[PDB]
Amino acid sequence: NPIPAASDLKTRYPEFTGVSDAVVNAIIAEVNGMVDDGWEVSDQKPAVLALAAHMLSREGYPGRATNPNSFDPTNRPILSRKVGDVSTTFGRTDGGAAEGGANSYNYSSTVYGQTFLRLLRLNAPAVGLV
Amino acid sequence: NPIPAASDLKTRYPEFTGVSDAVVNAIIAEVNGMVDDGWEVSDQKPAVLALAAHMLSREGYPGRATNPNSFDPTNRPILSRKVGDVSTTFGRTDGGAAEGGANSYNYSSTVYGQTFLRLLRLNAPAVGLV
Amino acid sequence: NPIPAASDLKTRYPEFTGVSDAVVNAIIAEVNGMVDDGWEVSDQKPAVLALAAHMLSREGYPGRATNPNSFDPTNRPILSRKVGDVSTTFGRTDGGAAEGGANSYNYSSTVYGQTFLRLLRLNAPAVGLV
Amino acid sequence: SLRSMISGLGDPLRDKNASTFHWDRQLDDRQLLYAYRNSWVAR
Amino acid sequence: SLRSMISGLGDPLRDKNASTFHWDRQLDDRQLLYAYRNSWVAR
Amino acid sequence: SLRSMISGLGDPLRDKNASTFHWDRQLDDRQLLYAYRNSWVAR
Amino acid sequence: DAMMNSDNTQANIASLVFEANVDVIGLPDFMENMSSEVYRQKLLDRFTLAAAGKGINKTLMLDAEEVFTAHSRSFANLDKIMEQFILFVAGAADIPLTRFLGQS
Amino acid sequence: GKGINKTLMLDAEEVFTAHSRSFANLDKIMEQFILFVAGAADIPLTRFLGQS
Amino acid sequence: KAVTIPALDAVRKWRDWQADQKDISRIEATEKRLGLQQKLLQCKTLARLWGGAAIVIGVKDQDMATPFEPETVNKDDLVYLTVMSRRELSPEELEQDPLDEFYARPKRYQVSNGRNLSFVHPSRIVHQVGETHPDPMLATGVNVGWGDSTLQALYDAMMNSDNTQANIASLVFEANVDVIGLPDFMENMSSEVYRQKLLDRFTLAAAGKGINKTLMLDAEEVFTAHSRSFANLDKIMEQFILFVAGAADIPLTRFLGQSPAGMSSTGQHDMKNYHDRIQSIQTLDLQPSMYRLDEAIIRSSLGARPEELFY
Amino acid sequence: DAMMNSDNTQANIASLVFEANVDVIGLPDFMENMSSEVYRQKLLDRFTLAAA
Amino acid sequence: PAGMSSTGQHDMKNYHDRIQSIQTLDLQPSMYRLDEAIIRSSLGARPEELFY
Repeated sequence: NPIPAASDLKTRYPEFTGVSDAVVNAIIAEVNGMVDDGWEVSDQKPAVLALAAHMLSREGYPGRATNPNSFDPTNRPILSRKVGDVSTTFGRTDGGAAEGGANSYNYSSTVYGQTFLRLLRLNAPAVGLV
Repeated sequence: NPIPAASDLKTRYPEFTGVSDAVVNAIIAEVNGMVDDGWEVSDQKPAVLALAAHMLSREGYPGRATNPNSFDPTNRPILSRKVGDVSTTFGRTDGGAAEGGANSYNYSSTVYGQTFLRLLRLNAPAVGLV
Repeated sequence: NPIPAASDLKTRYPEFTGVSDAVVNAIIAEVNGMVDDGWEVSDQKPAVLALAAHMLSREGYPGRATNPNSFDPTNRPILSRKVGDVSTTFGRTDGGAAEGGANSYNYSSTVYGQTFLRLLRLNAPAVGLV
Repeated sequence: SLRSMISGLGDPLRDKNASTFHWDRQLDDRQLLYAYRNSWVAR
Repeated sequence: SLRSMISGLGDPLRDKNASTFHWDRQLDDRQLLYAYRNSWVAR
Repeated sequence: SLRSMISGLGDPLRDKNASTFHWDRQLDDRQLLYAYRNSWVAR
Repeated sequence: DAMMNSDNTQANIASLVFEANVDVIGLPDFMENMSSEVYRQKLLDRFTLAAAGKGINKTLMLDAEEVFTAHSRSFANLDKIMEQFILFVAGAADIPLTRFLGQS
Repeated sequence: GKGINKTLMLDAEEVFTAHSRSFANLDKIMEQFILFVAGAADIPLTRFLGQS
Repeated sequence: KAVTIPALDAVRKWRDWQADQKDISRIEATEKRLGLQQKLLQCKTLARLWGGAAIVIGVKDQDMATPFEPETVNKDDLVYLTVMSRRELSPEELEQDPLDEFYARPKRYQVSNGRNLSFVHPSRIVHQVGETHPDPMLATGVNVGWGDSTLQALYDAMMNSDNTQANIASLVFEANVDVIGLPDFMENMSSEVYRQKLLDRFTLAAAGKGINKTLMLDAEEVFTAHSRSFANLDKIMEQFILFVAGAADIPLTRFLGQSPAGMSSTGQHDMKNYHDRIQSIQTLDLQPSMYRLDEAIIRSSLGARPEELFY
Repeated sequence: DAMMNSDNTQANIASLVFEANVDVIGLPDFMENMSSEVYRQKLLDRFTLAAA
Repeated sequence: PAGMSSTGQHDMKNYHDRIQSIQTLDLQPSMYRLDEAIIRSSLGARPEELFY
């Protein structure tokens, strides 16, 4: 990986335009170990740029929050709201919530990881002889 | 693939007429590795032009949003709305939602991928001898 | 297939009378690879003329919409409406919805494909010796 | 030696029956004493 | 000795058939009396 | 030949044991050379 | 007729020895890896180097989804069949099997 | 080329079963019928069917 | 083995003559000088492998392809015995006249290397074939005036046996292969630094497994073991070398040495069929073709040839 | 070819005798004990004296 | 011990038929410039009816 994919997700993924400190130094350094020179040339840029956006959107908004500071550390899904009289119902997430395990990492929750997950299958065939 | 299928989905798929920058340079470059010279001549143009529209409609509208900016990063399905008193109920999507897995890519959610999925089966028979 | 079945579905299937550009050049070219000279003479005309209407009705109305532009890219089925106070309940369709899979193409959703599906079984016996 | 174009019967990359075999020389100077003294097979 | 480049037939790190074997000398001064006196095999 | 009225033991329509058999003549002019030359059984 | 019964069953039973045990490997989404040229050679080049050396001294590593069953054929009583057909050739030639088929 | 030195690759849906027939006792049947021919011709099997 | 041995056992012991007027000693001295024992063995093997072979006689002061009898010359003049295969001869006529000696036989042999052309007459040549072709006029290929090879008929019987040897010895490497299924193995094998962290540890953990070490795995990891089957694959291996030995017409007490899988060699009639086959070569393939010899070499006992002299 | 068939199958069948019966032990959360040096030697020193 | 066709009169009579085909076909002709030179070295005189 001769070129770390930095600061292009603001142009590629247009919603993220909050901060450039809690993205490049904070998440791009965590993610880019998953990519390798063994992949295709057309995939070393978008897959890192998508898996890093998964870690952004797993938290609130790039530095964990947008301008309102309403973030829950458990990403508890919302079932139903109502604004005539204020009423919400939430989801249940303790070891795993809905077809999601408890011992792995779930890449299939947001779009940003599902676009990684179909690039991870094509470029990393799963076998070994050791 | 001597000719990348660019800018024809605005004519072929008439709803997409928002932007031409977040489509051709952003998604057509991601998709066209799935097609090959090994397919038929009548399929190398529409299958790329349909799978790219799947990635468009997996997000909001071509550059992730239409003119109202109401996009959710988890495509959470809507069960029931009501506008006499404002009330909605949503769906539950954590590892997989309704007959959709957690380790693959789901091509059977929108029409744009289901038209790809019956072209992918006819042109790519699944066998190997290695 | 010496004669492509064009512009007869407006006479044969009387509801489709919207456009002749998003039908013949757009869908008839996609469909007619399924028919062959190996079928009967009484089936090469209606089966193409029915499977193409399935792809029309899988979208809204021939060019994806009628005169009101209310089309959803996921054909989400409607369970119950109410017009005393406006209230709807929808269906759930994520990998598959109701006895419909997630890795195939569903021909058994509309009448236009079910009339194809009983013509596809009679004329294409499923066996091979390779 | 045999070699088939399909099914790889004599290919020295795929089949390993005798297609991937050779001999390396072997040498011993001290364990000649150990084997003669401590093994009834060698003595 | 044999050694194959695939399947590791004579590799002294992976295969342990005879590729990982030697002999160490063995000595005994007192248990010669114990074995002769208490075992019908040795006597 | 046998033939039973129940269970069809000699019926040339139902049973095919020997009830449905005959012989057709067979001829050969060139493959006499091929069989003698290429088969150790025939030579 | 006696000759062609024996020579057909020689070429059939010697064909089964090539398929003495064939094994399959089922990948979950294999319809989609085999959909272009650059993707499928990424797969089949790695399965060459991973299924070349399997056996006693190497162990396969697979995902928990991938299956790897093994189908072993049966060679029961297919050697008393081979010798009852050369009886009927030697009887047809009217030569005993101590002269036909050498001293068998 | 499937067999000992090549391995099939299939999808996880595709089945590949194998149906092996049975050749049990079908060789003592073949020799009890040439008894009844040699008995019908009134020739022993040391002259009929050569020295069997 | 199918080429050499049924032709090697026909000239092991050979040709004790009859008359002794101190003449059985120097009628063998002309054989031992020319090397006629070895040159008949080396001729018959080339006729056995290829379509045919031939040894050519040279009597001193004999010109060309005449109507050539080396029977009238009453001297002590015999020098040449050179033996050549069908590679180095040429059968370039047939002469289908149904009255001539050596009918359907080539009448002229273009044979030399380098200097000259040297038409040679067939009565100067011992003619040896492998297997006699049934219709020699309709015959084709390289061997036109020659016979057919003996790898022709036993080619199918040979390749059945040699294929099943290389297949059954391939299954012994895959005697028991075992797999290990990790739960998320798609993601460890996604870079270079991550996957060598995995495969370096599985080397040191799957090297020493066996009787004296026990594997430690997670409760998710599977480790099944697939054992192949070697049932009845040894009675198959011995029924194919029957059909090769029957094709070569050699019993398995000579082919494959003295094999333990011979259970019809009763102690009086072991190989009496094999010596009945060799005496049908000594009196049907080596006795007639040496007719221009064997009256010329008894002629070389100082010119005088008796009548009641035979072997 | 006849020599190398015999000498390969001698070195293969004598390799299976070492793996005459291998046994495994599956711990429930084994991913986490083997995550440092001080923790994993607490485990493997006790399984030595318990599986000897 | 896995020899079950060595009947007690014809054990190795084929193996001595192979060696006598070396002694009279590979060692007998090639020693022709010998074996008349070494019987020549009996003080120069060589008989005619001398053989082995």
